[PDB]
Amino acid sequence: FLSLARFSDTQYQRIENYMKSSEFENKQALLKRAKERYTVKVQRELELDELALRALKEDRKRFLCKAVENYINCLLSGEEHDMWVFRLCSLWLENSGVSEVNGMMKRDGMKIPTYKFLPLMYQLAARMGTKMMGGLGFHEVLNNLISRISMDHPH
Amino acid sequence: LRQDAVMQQVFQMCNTLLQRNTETRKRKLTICTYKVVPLSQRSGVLEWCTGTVPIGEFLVNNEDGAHKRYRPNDFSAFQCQKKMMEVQKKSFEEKYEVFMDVCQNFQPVFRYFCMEKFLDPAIWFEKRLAYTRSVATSSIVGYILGLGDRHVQNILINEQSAELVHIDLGVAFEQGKILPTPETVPFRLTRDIVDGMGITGVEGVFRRCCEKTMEVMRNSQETLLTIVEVLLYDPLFDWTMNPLKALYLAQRPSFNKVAERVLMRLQEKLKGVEEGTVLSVGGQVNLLIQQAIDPKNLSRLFPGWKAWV
Amino acid sequence: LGVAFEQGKILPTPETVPFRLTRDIVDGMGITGVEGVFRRCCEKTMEVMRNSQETLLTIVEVLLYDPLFDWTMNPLKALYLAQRPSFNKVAERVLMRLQEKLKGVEEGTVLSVGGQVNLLIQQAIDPKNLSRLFPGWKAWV
Ligand SMILES: Nc1ncnc2c1ncn2[C@@H]1O[C@H](COP(=O)(O)OP(=O)(O)NP(=O)(O)O)[C@@H](O)[C@H]1O
Ligand SMILES: [Mg+2]
Repeated sequence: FLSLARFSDTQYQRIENYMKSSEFENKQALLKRAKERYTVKVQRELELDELALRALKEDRKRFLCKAVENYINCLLSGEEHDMWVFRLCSLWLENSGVSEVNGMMKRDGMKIPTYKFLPLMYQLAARMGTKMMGGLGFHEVLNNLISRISMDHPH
Repeated sequence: LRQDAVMQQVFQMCNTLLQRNTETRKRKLTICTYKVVPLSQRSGVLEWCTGTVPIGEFLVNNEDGAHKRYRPNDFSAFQCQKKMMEVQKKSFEEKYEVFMDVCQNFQPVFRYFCMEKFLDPAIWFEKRLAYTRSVATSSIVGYILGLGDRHVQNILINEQSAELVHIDLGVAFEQGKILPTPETVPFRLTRDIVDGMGITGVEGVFRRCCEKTMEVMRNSQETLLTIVEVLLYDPLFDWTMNPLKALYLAQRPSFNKVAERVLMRLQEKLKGVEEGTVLSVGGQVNLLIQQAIDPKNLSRLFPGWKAWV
Repeated sequence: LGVAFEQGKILPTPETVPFRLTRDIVDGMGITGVEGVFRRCCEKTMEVMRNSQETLLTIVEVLLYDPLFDWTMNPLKALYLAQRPSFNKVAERVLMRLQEKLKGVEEGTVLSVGGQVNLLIQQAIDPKNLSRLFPGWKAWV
């Protein structure tokens, strides 16, 4: 599980780095300056670029979901790699808007023993909120997870 | 024609660097160069490579192409070109399955170039070895300089010496990735190119020569970076990509920040840094070979580049 | 430990030493000085840090995005430390600087564990760097 999680995270990180890379900004800036016969070629490029963008976004979402699932499974399958809970939380906090990630944390992350989340308890508590309550919301899952951890280790 | 002349000198510097190293001088790893003499901002004159024929003219010629002569039952060059253009405005998965279908009915026949021109086994082996060394040396140097638009009509092969000659060097420094159809391959290593290397393929002479060339490039990083720095700050060197050039290249029927980014990208290449990690010469060469021969990357490429060829 | 992540270099008097290795610190190590146990232990510690670069980088990433973690310097804090009678780009730059430290990159070149340790020891014990420092740090001590 850990090996698949590391590779899936690496692929997701590479895609994320490409999106924030200066090369991507330069390529995007070329199309914006180009759009400012002539109109036919311009409207095509504004269609292929978004077609490439949606495919890249879908690939990033698939890699992110697979990495999160494998990280949860690795945590549930042993204790030697408990330190990787930081990566699982880092993906979860930075992608709180994804419904799939929040659902997997609610369905499978609640089976993870609470004592693994104690070392990073400060950051989990600092992300508590109310504006985005919901059944699949990040805040409700975070609140339920934080409460459950406080159940086992109040001290 | 000034841009071509500038690229020729870098090839001379790459040739000069390769000559002074015993590892590459023994293998005679050199780059074919032709004199370019610009005469104005609009017209110029350049050397004509006598005894050379385009690889596309030899392979996929409509009348007497290599594919037609050796594989009459396979798909014609026109048929493969038409199919790729149809799937251009389609999904990526549809593009991939079309590319595999075309490649299934299009087998490389480029290995016959040396067989029909050099009947003597001793001469044939020498020409094939020279061809493999020429491709390996040009691919590594082209990757280092970010050479792009390496389609069939931009590559010349010498009939007498079987050495590849690269022309139309206007696109460089990874400006090909900025095109509407990005260049996802560092160099051209299609099935025809690999097929002409022998039964061993990329393994053997090609891989060792690529590693030896990369070691020379890595060992001369301070020299190579300095030369490119001089070029990138030339006021008359219009190496940056513009919409007019981008649309012309792919047609169908702050300067300082960019130069610094290119220099940084060149520097990480010379140190073996590809995705933020340090890679050895062997590891970097393997990554470059894998990326060039990856069918998925070839599917995304422009049909005019003739990835299937 | 309020000051971290090279935020001391942003101070009006920059911190030119990675750590405190003054004459008193070296003198207490014995006649051998930095050579021997100190140098080997520093190399062993650096190897562990390098071997766990992905782990260390992941942890710091969680810390730097904490909304309540006020690790960045402000003019009020800078004057308080030295007194006499976009957050995202700042977060990313520290991560990149931390990443190059974990991989041995110091001035754009790849340095081994032994080479990196030697550079750190030389910088800390360099008298020229100690002279520029704030006397309240007591470099001579
Ligand atoms: N230096 C050369 N030596 C031999 N043949 C050459 C040389 N340069 C071009 N050719 C031939 O000319 C053909 C056309 O290429 P070229 O002269 O570059 O015009 P082009 O295709 O329009 N390039 P460009 O003007 O940049 O779009 C090639 O396929 C070669 O057969
Ligand atoms: Mg051409």
